Amino acid sequence: GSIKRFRLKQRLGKCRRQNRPVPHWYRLKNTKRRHWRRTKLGL
Amino acid sequence: ARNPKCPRIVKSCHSKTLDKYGLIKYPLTSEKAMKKIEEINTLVFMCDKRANKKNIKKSVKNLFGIECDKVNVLNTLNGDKKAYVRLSGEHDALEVANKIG
Amino acid sequence: KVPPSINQFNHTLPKSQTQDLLNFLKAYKPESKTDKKQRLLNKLFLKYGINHITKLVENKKANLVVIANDVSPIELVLFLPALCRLKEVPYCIVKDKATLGKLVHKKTATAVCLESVKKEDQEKLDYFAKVC
Amino acid sequence: GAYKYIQEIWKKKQSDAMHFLLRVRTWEYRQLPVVHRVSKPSRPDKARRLGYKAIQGFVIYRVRVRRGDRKKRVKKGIVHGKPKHQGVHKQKSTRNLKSVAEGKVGKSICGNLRVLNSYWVGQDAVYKYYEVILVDPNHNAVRNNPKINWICNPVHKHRELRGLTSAGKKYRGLRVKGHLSAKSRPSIRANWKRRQLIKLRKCR
Amino acid sequence: NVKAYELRTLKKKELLDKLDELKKELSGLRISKALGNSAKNSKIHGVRKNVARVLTVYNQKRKMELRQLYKNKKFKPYNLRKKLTKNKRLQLSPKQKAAMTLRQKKKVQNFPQRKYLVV
RNA sequence: GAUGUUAGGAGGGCAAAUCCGCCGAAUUUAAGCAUAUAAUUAAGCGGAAGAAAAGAAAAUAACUAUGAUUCCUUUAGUAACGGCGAGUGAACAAGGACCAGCUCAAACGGUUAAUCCUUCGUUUGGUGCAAACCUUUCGACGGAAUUGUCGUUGAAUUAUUCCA
RNA sequence: AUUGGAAUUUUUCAUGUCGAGUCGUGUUCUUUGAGAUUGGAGCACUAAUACGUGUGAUACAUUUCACAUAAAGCUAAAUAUA
RNA sequence: ACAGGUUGAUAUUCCUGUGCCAAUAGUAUUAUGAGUUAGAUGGUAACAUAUAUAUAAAUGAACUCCUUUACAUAGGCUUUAC
Repeated sequence: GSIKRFRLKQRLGKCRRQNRPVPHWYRLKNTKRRHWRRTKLGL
Repeated sequence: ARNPKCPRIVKSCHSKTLDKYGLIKYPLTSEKAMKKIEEINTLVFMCDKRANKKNIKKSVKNLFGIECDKVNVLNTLNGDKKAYVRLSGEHDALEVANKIG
Repeated sequence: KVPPSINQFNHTLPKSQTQDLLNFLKAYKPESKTDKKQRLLNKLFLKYGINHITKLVENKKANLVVIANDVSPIELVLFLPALCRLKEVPYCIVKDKATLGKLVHKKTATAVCLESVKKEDQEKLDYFAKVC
Repeated sequence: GAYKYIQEIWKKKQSDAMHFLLRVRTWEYRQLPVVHRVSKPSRPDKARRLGYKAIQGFVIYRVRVRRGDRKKRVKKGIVHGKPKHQGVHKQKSTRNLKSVAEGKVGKSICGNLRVLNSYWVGQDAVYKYYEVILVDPNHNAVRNNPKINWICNPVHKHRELRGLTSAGKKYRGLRVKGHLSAKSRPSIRANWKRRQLIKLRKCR
Repeated sequence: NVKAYELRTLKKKELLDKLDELKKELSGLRISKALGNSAKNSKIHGVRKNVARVLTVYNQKRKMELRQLYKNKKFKPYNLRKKLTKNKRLQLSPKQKAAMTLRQKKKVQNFPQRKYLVV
């Protein structure tokens, strides 16, 4: 928990990077997101 | 003991092993990194996750001509290494700072 | 307790006399590569192979057959002294496999035959046959 | 001449000399490792006749198999199957002990080698000991040789586990021909599927 | 920017010097991109592609040199040898498949089939 | 029989619709149920291929006989099997698709294994821009094998006639 | 232009040969169309050599006659494919 | 491996100060104490002894024998520290 594993830490950082919202410019040429309290990573 | 007729493969391509360019990715741009440069002769660098301290130290000295008293490292949430590098007291971080921007 | 047919293959000719017989047989050694080349270019022997030797014994074309007991299957030549006795033809049971192989220019031999020789050396072979 | 003599000598079996030699050899076989290399077959005549060729790529392996059948697999007591169905003490199933021996070598040592066939050699009342004729498909002499060469084709991977060996031919009944093979001849699977099959035309 | 044939013209020292130059320039762009500057950012793609061209040309030349070095003598190193299907590699030769016993050779030569007509 | 990071090679695993092996049930049916039934089905463990396996007589017939295999049409819901109850159940012939033969092994060949392979090499062809493949006979030097490789398919001998 | 092979055809002469703990039988368990045992398998006993022995669907003895040549091996095609 | 300091958010880990630990190759120099003209000493004894920048250095192989690591519960008595 408080101490961590390198593989777990990397995947969690990935999941956080994926989470952040879509570029607005893409809509000028957002289906999935997680919220930490109500949705856990299931790992 | 072994002495084969030919090695398994001798593949003559350029190396895929990590290099100075990519081992050190970029200096940090934060107020904190500015404060470290200003007060304690410390240059703060983003580096590859699979990098190791000696290799970072070697890379910095190759790209910047500069020697490191200690290199302290961290593996980040953004999936890279973040290296705090204390420069030796003969040569000043400010001069290097002027060179990098 | 050992059946006679199994048993007989611990018995041989006298050792020095066996050496003398082997050396006499040696003289009639088969050809080599170089001899074959010579035979083509220019212008009796020791017989091996248990299937060939048995054929020789059937046809009475052998004179003396020398059998090893140091072969791993002895069964494959176990019948041969019995057959040779019935065919009334000289056979000899002899200790060393490797030496018989040397006489035929090989690493090993099961049996080896000297099937009839020139009259002047015939008499010595007749003495060997008498002993056998 | 020689092989015919050895054949007939071996054919009687119940001779003192044969019994002596068999007991000693079986004794030695009882000592040895489960699957092990031999340089040459113990009986040349039987081996040559069962397709042994005295060439480099032809290899002999001697194999140990335990005697008798065996209980069907269960929880502790017998499974809860019908009053007809008891696998208790025995089942006496399809693979003959020669085929079983070929399977053990066929998985353990073969892969590089391919099984050709196997012959009886000797037995007591707790083990049978068999010798298996095996062949390498890779080596140049066998690839060069027009004889046997067919075995180099990739369909001969695990012949015994397809039951193509003399032992396999036996329990699949391929030795049997005529009306004694009527429900079995194209294969037991094949014959049943043909008989089962209901075939309809478009206009019937 | 740089085009393959011009690189193929170069000697190995010269090509590597160009490769090193591009890396240093690429790094300068990368540092610039990392800074708050937006001056040269789009050029980095072009440089990365230029580096790629250099490496492909150098590697092709090196591979050809390795092939030249192991011209004939039966065996190239394993993965410089023919990569083909495992099955195709395993497969018996047609030459060996074609070959046959002396009695078979006699049968073939003496008795081939022939074509015909009728009245 | 050991031992070797000796030199050269191979297998492992995956994928599975059809294919080939094993190993291998029950819900169900009988208006109950036990034999029978589901069914030599499902699941399990293995092996293969673009098809697989099968295949050149230890065959069918009792005719005026047929004559490797596979497949279809059929025999046939029949002979037969069955608490002869429920229920199960072929093969041969005939019409066709389509059809292809063969070799080990014994036997035979000893004034000579006439065999086989690796390593080293070497040249008569042919492509391709290039990579590179493809033909090609000739020698070594190692080994292997006679506890049996190669040739031969009764043996000679005559005339004929073809092929390399 | 050599070397070699093969097929018929005469006449003599050689009439040799053909796969065993396998078949078979008994017994057991399984299986099927197999029925006083069809195939498999375990175990027990265990063969004959080509004028032999394996077949000719009811156990047997005694005898015909026809047909085959087990216990080694391979092989394209039609055929199948959720 | 501690004390003090410091950031918008970390600190036994950043900073200042002070230390502590393990390794630390070869060769040549040097300084440090030993021993020599092949291995120190005292103390009856229990035992003690190198204060070199630095308590460093007090011959020893095979083969052996110990010891630390390394241990329950309960009850009081007692000493230190906060």
